[PDB]
Amino acid sequence: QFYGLYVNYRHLALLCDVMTAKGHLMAITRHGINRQDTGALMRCSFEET
DNA sequence: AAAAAAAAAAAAAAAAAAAAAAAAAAAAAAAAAAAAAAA
Repeated sequence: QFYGLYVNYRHLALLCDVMTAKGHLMAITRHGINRQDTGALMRCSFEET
């Protein structure tokens, strides 16, 4: 809202629920995505293959 | 005319900034165990 851009609430609440799903702060880095419980090929496709 | 030493050609060889997590070392209070004084 500083730049006057409007994004719908669902697309923001989905991200806010993705980060707070595990009970702590799951950042969107290589330290939060690669520390999840997903598959090996999914995690190696992003960073630190 | 046959045998040996030095020079030159051919072939193999080795020489940038940011940010987060983990490891480490000095410190520091706490707690359990051992030695000494007194009743």
